[PDB]
Amino acid sequence: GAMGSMERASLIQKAKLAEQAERYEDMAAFMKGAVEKGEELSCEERNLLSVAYKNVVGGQRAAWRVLSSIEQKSNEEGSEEGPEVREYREKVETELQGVCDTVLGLLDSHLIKEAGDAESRVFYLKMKGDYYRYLAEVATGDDKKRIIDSARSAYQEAMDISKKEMPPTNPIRLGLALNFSVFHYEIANSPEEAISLAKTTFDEAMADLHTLSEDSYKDSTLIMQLLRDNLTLWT
Amino acid sequence: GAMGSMERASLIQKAKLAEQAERYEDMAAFMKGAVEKGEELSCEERNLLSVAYKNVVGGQRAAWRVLSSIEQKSNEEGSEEGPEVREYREKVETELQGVCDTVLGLLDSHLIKEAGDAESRVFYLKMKGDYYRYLAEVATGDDKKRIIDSARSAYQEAMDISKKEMPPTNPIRLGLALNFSVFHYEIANSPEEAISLAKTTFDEAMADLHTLSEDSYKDSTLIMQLLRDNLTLWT
Amino acid sequence: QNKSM
Amino acid sequence: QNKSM
Ligand SMILES: C=CC(C)(C)OC[C@H]1O[C@H](O[C@@H]2C3=C([C@H](C)COC(C)=O)C[C@H](O)[C@]3(C)/C=C3/[C@@H](COC)CC[C@H]3[C@@H](C)[C@H]2O)[C@H](O)[C@@H](OC(C)=O)[C@@H]1O
Ligand SMILES: C=CC(C)(C)OC[C@H]1O[C@H](O[C@@H]2C3=C([C@H](C)COC(C)=O)C[C@H](O)[C@]3(C)/C=C3/[C@@H](COC)CC[C@H]3[C@@H](C)[C@H]2O)[C@H](O)[C@@H](OC(C)=O)[C@@H]1O
Ligand SMILES: [Cl-]
Ligand SMILES: [Cl-]
Ligand SMILES: [Mg+2]
Ligand SMILES: [Mg+2]
Ligand SMILES: [Mg+2]
Ligand SMILES: [Mg+2]
Repeated sequence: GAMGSMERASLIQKAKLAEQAERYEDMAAFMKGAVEKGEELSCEERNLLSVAYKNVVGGQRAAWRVLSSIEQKSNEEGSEEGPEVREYREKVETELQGVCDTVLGLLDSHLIKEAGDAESRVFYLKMKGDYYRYLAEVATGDDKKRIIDSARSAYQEAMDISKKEMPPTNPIRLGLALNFSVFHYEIANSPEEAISLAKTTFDEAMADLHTLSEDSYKDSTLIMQLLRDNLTLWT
Repeated sequence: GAMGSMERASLIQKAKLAEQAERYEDMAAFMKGAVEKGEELSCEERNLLSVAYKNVVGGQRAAWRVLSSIEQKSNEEGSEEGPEVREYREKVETELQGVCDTVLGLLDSHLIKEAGDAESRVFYLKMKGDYYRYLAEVATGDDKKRIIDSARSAYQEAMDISKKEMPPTNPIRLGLALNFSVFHYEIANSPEEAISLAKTTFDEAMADLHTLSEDSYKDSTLIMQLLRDNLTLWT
Repeated sequence: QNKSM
Repeated sequence: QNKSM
């Protein structure tokens, strides 16, 4: 590994620096090296990892969607014919799949099996689900169903742990629920399940708000607002 | 070259696709391959090249400035001490210098010597000046003066050709003047020259506007507005 | 645009 | 922010 000669703490520091500079590819490389040091990650470190790879793969997904729309247009009725569009969409798609495989390899070697506390275990299983979902977004062949089911399984195990070990307003539980609802709506062709999950999540969080101190849950009300945005869009 | 096996036209097409997807690193690689095919570039192709490398190196410059400000803060009075900040700023800086060297190598091999028309010759000399200026922005050692003078020389040769072969409202001449004024203000420590150049450029373009058709100079009024922004900031 | 986090 | 193009 290119980072095997840098101190873990130095990798964390440089990941924060890269975050400040919005150099998310560097951030991802640094946090990958940190993970490969072999020690479990603190709450702050998991956040850095997730943020870095989320931004990298988000850019990749947006580019893939631009190119896929162009490709679809190029295969309509009356559209003038070469292979360039397909080739470049395949290039972006292959790079995207590489990043997703890298993150899943990190989770499987060996973040999840050493994750014993609810916070971290749910975090990692949500991330596994997220990246299998990103793989599902572009899958078209004999593996689509298995990729979708891997995403579902990871999300479901995370849900079972969060419901049992976390309060309804925990930001991790809320983000997991948001993304699992988006899985149901956009991947699993199950919009009614997506709506039901979003509504139940929002209602339970709403009912638990009264136990929280004010300045200590900005992210939770933020994510409840995202749940409400999705509900407004879908109904 | 990784692109030596792709058709020139395919490289151009994929550069446009990458522009649409805002994948500017891919755009730069494609236009580099196109250039290395050995044929001169059309007006539309030069634009693709310049846009791609401008966006790549602009991201690099913004990151370098974030990191350099952090570095400066870390060397103030009462600031707590490691080498990580310096190291990562050096990493971004070295990558930036690599991109600048690549563009200058393209211009020198062999775009400029084959550029015989005013439009293309001025375009390429402006770009040479721009990338030597980007190198100057980060230079600190025994080469700073020579880098600054290379930028000045390229800009000045482009200016002499544009004044003699182009009308005052030509977008290329106006952009050259804008960037040469910014060179004077920010690199050459010559703010009075920068202001004089900006004002004279704007006034001559203003006086020549009456010769143009309306929908055919959006870029020229845009660049005149940028000249006025700089004048407002500097005075 | 589905909201995710 | 100096304007360049
Ligand atoms: C600045 C450094 C980092 C840590 C990278 O990002 C800061 C953010 O990191 C934390 O927020 C997390 C978190 C985000 C919050 C929802 C953002 O909240 C606000 C108001 O900005 C977005 C991030 O992507 C992050 C790290 C992602 C996770 C997500 C990961 O799934 C695998 C699940 C839900 C969410 C949880 C972990 C959030 O708690 C903090 O609790 C937030 O503190 C505040 C001000 O609300 C801070 O915004
Ligand atoms: C969409 C494809 C490309 C070609 C990449 O970009 C489009 C743009 O490309 C051309 O514009 C050029 C040009 C830009 C214009 C100033 C933008 O104008 C508007 C209203 O958007 C910005 C670009 O960076 C570009 C290509 C850069 C150059 C610059 C290069 O120096 C080495 C010198 C000045 C400027 C000249 C070449 C401009 O003419 C066209 O004349 C513009 O046509 C319109 C609508 O104004 C179009 O915006
Ligand atoms: Cl390709
Ligand atoms: Cl580094
Ligand atoms: Mg494929
Ligand atoms: Mg608990
Ligand atoms: Mg250096
Ligand atoms: Mg002429």
